[PDB]
Amino acid sequence: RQASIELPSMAV
Amino acid sequence: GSHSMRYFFTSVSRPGRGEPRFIAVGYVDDTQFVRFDSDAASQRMEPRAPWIEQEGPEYWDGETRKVKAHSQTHRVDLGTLRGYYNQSEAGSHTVQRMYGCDVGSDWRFLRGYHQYAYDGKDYIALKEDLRSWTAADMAAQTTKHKWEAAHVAEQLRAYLEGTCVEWLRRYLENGKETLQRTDAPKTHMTHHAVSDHEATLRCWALSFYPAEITLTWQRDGEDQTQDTELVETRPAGDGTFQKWAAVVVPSGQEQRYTCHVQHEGLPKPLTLRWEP
Amino acid sequence: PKPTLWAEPGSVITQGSPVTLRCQGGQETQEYRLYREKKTAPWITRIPQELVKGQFPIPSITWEHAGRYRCYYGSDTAGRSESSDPLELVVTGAYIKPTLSAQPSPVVNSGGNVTLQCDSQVAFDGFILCKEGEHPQCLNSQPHARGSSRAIFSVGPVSPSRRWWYRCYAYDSNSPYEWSLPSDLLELLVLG
Amino acid sequence: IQRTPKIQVYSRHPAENGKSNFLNCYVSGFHPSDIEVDLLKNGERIEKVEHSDLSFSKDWSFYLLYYTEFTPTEKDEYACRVNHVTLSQPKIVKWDRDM
Repeated sequence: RQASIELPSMAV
Repeated sequence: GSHSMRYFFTSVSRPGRGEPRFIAVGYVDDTQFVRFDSDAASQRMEPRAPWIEQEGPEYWDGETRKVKAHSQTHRVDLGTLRGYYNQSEAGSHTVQRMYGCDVGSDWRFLRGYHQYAYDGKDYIALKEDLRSWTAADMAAQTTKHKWEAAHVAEQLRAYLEGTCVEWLRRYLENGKETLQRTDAPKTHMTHHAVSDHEATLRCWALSFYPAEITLTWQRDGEDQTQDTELVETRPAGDGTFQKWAAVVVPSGQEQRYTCHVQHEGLPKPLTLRWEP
Repeated sequence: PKPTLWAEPGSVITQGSPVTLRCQGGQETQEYRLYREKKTAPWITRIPQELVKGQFPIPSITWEHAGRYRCYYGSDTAGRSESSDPLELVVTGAYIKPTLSAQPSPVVNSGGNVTLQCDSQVAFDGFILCKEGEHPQCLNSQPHARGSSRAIFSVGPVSPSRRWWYRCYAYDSNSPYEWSLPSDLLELLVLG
Repeated sequence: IQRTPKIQVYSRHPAENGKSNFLNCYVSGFHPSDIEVDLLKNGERIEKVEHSDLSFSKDWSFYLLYYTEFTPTEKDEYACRVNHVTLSQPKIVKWDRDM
């Protein structure tokens, strides 16, 4: 199964 | 043997054409199982393998909720980087990410990784211990500083060393018939004339798994590494791979050459001659 | 004996354009056999025997035609002529053009030297600079750095009396007979 | 940085003029991903061609498989027709039983 990568903390 | 799970995300901008294109796909070694396409009429995380057709709408709603999330983050990064490298509003750009875990031999967890790329080039990578980062360039250092402070290196080690491996081992069982089984390579040679004095000897290896393979041409034993053509290892499209190696030889000298075939699904290494 | 292998107009042709490979055995034999080294040229055997005059025409050349050729007459059980000296037939225009520039400038005082820079946006590791204005005098080279896709040349010393007009091409070393579109013409200005 | 695509046209089983097979056009190591690939049976396009989902190698270049079912023949001429920003014009690579 996938993971996190939802935002806003995952932004570059 | 040793196994991997891997996820591959690619997001691309379309100027004037509104929302960007997004794609994503997961693998358990060399076999694709899940697929999302932002353009795809389904708007859902579709199945790709037979042994995944096995999951209730509970899964098809999480992995589909989750990918739309990822897609949304990438929707923002595309704009951030456009500024971080001050590019015009016009012009297309790409960001890509890849993550997964390597379950070692004994089916417990061996290595994790998470890598990021802008416009084809390295942007940022989670280093070994899954608690530090490596920036490829100056711009990237801002993202690092943001990320070590907002706790991504630590909240990621939990998905990798935890639920990632776990679900991998889970995918192994549900599909052992394939992901744990094998297909050794069906090998053969072909002759092709170039002139009255020269021919090409092409060494084939087909219908195998895993992709890893090596084809070597010798001349009485002496490796002909240098005057050998090799094709990229390609996909047959049933979960098997093909490949060939080829040398130009003087007409009459065909019996001098041998093609060696090292592979995992082969107890002994092979040796083939044109005329035995 | 031996024969000779040549092209008309020349041996370096833009894609979509006509060319002919010409062979002759000093001794007007029609036992002319044309081949490409390493891989077969299917086009050759679609030529009419009447022509096989030592004449091999190409209505409009494409990448298919690119490679190293040799010409020979005889058989082994009949003739036995040595084979022709290799003709490298080069097709250009396969990819998008690189960009050419003089560093630090295109204007150069008489008898001085200038640095030319060839910048491809496509990762490639082969670059050719040809001096236009007679058939070009082309020079080969590799990139300067590691991931560069930029080649540097050095011309000179230059003279006000002659024209100094250039173009460059980029290419993959795995198929050295397939070049890109040429960069726009670059003209040096020699301060007389 | 941009990368021009490699092309391989082939089949999922050893060709034989009686049998039917899978016609494959594998394109790899290209950047950026925006690519148009067609499979042609004697000159003309083949409506309803599949492929596999965009993905990429350790160096971030992309690769794709555009396959379809087909019957190799004595007469018929199959090909792949690719076009990508790195190319001046579409490229046609014909299928060759033996590569």
